[PDB]
Amino acid sequence: PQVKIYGLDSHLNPQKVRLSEVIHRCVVEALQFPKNKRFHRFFPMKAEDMLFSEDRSSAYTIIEITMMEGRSKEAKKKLIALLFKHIEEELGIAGNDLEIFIQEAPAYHFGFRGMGGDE
Amino acid sequence: PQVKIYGLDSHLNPQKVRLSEVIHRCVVEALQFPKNKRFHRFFPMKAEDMLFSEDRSSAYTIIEITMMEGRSKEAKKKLIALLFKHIEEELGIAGNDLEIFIQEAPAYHFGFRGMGGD
Amino acid sequence: PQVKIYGLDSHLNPQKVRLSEVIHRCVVEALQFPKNKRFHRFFPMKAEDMLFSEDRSSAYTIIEITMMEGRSKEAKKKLIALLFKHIEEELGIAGNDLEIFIQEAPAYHFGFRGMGGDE
Repeated sequence: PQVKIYGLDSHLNPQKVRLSEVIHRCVVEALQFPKNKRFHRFFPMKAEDMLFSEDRSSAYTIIEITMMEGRSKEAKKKLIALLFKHIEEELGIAGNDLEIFIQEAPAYHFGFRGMGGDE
Repeated sequence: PQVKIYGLDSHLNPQKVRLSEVIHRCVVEALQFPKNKRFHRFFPMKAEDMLFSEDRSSAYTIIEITMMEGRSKEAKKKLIALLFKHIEEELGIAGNDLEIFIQEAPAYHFGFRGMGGD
Repeated sequence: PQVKIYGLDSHLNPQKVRLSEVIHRCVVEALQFPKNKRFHRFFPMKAEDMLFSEDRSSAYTIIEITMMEGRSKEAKKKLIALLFKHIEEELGIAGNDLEIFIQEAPAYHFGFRGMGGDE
């Protein structure tokens, strides 16, 4: 699981370290993924650059998760639900201000540790 | 849909307010999406960081669109053609200098407004 | 193909001209692409913004490749292998510090040069 997090710089920079902890804790609980392998990329953006609907507040945050094919529908749905529940409880970002997107690809589309993902 | 737009800072920064309006106009027109749900992220790059082929002018722009699976092939194809037509017309960006990429995923791959995309 | 390259600023900025060369060489070799058609976007990142596991070093680099569907698995695996080999030889980025991700979509999901990708 590679995670990219996008948000307005003034709201996201003060929450970065905590948001990262909460995200990884959810990933580990929902997907049983090693505690060690936190791979997060944060993109604090200016207001001119990150545009969203009038409906949302300045706390509007996008979380993009990429991972190898093969986890169950149940496990992904649980990841989403955990992230909404703990990010609101722990960081105060309401459900309306939070967007989550999971992307998959076959194992041989990945490379790491010197070899293909299908090995 | 979620839209990300990449281009050279010096070309993209003066055009971004009107590029965003035009992109959304095409999204509304081809996908019957609500006029209110405009979700755009711009990424003006330094010239050292965006490298393209000599076949492209400094206007070269990349538009990446992510949406839930389910739309027809014909609607997605309409969205592409409309974006080419109207960005040419409204902004002067020729078709050779514009690249568009659509990405889909199942609905349960999305979370928004506190519930999954289902 | 479209290529995005992420890495910590202190490592990526000095190396991105050579890394762009080496990447393009491997793409042309594994996919018989033209020697033109190099499309590369670099994202030199702050270490507060690109977090990775403790066993990785500051040379940790992510290469994201977007391409039209239709290439064989053998060609995509060759591309992965060539990138691990030539980037390690040319820039000294060890296999554990290099991560590669290919993403595909139907040809009609693309536009370039004013036409749809399936035209």
